[PDB]
Amino acid sequence: RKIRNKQSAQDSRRRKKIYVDGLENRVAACTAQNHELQKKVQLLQKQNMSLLEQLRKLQALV
Amino acid sequence: RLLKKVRRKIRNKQSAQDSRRRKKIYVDGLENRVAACTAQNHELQKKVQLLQKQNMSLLEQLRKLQAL
Repeated sequence: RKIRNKQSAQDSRRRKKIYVDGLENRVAACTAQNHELQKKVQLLQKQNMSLLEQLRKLQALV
Repeated sequence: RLLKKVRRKIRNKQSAQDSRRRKKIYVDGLENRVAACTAQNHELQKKVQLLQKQNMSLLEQLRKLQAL
């Protein structure tokens, strides 16, 4: 019936809003996380440089 | 106002059609960020992974030269 679909259409829309808000929030944090994940590679690249320096400093040092 | 209402009500309808035709793009937009940001995030994690054991093998090389 034409009423049956109206309240079925209301839900679809009420529910889309949730889904969009869902992507908004994944996009949100997966991004903010991706970022701090990169800061972790950074601080790790900088640790590897100061570590190998400390090493070879006593390493090839005779 | 005779046709004010017959225009001001049509003008609104296909302004509403665009809004919806345009959200479809935006959603598809998030779908694609969520897509790659995710696939990227992990490859990013694999880089921290290989980097963490680089640091494990060198710090052991170092602290290996102690009483030595």
